[PDB]
Amino acid sequence: DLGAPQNPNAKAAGSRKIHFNWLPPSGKPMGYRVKYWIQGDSESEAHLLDSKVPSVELTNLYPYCDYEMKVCAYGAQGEGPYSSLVSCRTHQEVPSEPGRLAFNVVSSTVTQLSWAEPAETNGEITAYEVCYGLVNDDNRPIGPMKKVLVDNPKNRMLLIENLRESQPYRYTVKARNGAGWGPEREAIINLATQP
Amino acid sequence: LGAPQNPNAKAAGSRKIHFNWLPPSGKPMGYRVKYWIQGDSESEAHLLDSKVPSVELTNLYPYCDYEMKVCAYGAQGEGPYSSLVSCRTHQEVPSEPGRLAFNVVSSTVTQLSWAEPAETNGEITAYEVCYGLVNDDNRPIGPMKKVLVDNPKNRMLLIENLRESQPYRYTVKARNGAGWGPEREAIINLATQ
Ligand SMILES: C[As](C)(=O)[O-]
Ligand SMILES: C[As](C)(=O)[O-]
Repeated sequence: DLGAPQNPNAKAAGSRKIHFNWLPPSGKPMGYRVKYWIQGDSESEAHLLDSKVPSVELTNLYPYCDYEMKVCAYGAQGEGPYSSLVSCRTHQEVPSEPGRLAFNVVSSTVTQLSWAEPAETNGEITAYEVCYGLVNDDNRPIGPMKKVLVDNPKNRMLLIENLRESQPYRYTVKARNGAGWGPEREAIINLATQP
Repeated sequence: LGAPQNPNAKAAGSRKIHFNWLPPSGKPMGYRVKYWIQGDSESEAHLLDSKVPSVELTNLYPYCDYEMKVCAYGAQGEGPYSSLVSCRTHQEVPSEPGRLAFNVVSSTVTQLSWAEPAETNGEITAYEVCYGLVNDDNRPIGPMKKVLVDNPKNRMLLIENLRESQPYRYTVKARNGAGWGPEREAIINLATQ
């Protein structure tokens, strides 16, 4: 009957998706059935898609994730054999917010700021940026921000000194990966009113 | 420092929104954008910083309404926020329907049902049921019968004239504005269900 689709080819295309194409098999295929799954998963966790043309876009995938996939053809007699297996990884996406900020009071003018890695890295985190400045009683910034680039992603703690005694400050931490910077995690803190 | 004016959002690509505005009056050093899923507390808002009067909101939910606003910050701190703008993300194909449920009626008849996809990712307008004979290896061995369901609310179908004691593969998939999603499958033989 129908032969196996030939030259299966895949490539990341856009956000959370993969363009998977192949060469129609000898004979008269009426369509194609694609099976794909996260690399490492049992085919029991595979997803099934149909297509009338020799290509298909796999969507709603996880970012920076490895996928495996194969395709077979079907016609009047039934389904033919599956093509060989191809693998492909999805593009990165900016990380989510870092974990909630934690503060240790070293003195009336110094604090240690720490944070957990974002719940969703969506890639490989290469840095963090800490920003902070004075805010009024309504928590509104009233002066320029101070920014510190953290080059070592494992160093999720920063000592901040020379802070104005008994004044509230707004602190934020944002993370970067291959796709760029993500949203910021925020906290309003006054070292004088901390436990 | 004034408030950025003429803010406007536009769905741009998958799970994304292009939000832009006009630089305010004064000397803005950058901008803070606040956005959240419409209907949720601003307490659930996400915060982005940008040096240019434009930003790409990503990792959003498909077919979801979002509200947003932006402010500029400078030597004296933050200026007031812009007016609020709303925008809805594009649709994505639905996930697969719920696991297929069969209630055998006769040796040649069965009722088939399924739940709505966990992730509709849009407004489902139809489902397609497909079924046919399979061999020992669960490989389709013949023609595939197809029933189009135009009313998304009718997620139950009565199937008749099935060959006695023969295994069949059943699949159901959903369609919304973005197209057809993946299919939910099941191989069943009424003689041994
Ligand atoms: C370092 As300062 C601008 O709080 O004097
Ligand atoms: C309705 As038949 C093709 O199983 O005889």
